[PDB]
Amino acid sequence: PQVQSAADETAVQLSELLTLPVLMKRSITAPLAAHI
Amino acid sequence: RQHTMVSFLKPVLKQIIMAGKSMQLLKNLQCAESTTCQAGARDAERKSLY
Amino acid sequence: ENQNVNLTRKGSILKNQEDTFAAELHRLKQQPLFSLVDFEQVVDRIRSTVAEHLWKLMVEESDLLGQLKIIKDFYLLGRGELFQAFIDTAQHMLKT
Repeated sequence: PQVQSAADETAVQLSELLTLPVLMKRSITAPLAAHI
Repeated sequence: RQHTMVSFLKPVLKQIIMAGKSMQLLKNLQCAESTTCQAGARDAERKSLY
Repeated sequence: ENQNVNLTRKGSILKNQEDTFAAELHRLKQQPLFSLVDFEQVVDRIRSTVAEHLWKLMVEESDLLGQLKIIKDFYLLGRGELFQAFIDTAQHMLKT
């Protein structure tokens, strides 16, 4: 979701709950770690 | 100076003083975390005396 | 975090409840007045959860009691008869 709709609000709920570095870490490393 | 009594509070000034002393004691007594800090009516949610 | 850097991927003590506390903090951010009581309550809940998981790991998973018993026996001379016999045997080496 992230930034891909308009009225949607959960798409940014993590972005308000989590900091951008921590959000990016959680979002990127989990699939990365799974594939590695 | 005896003049320091608040006339509007004067009828209740003694009770006020006793209550203030009691609250200062309770907050100043190392009370165990008393459950009577109910998470219910916050003092901020308590209507102020005003 | 420092232990999980070295420890295998054992999840957070609060695991999925971390986000719940994040939502509570977001509600606090949405609160028009800062209440120390609610903040302290949430902090204490998180603290208690983490402390309970740490205690469980230390006592059951990390056998804190065995280490304390070892320390008593050796550092605290808990095996007083053993350390007495050791002193009696090593005295000639350790008297110098």
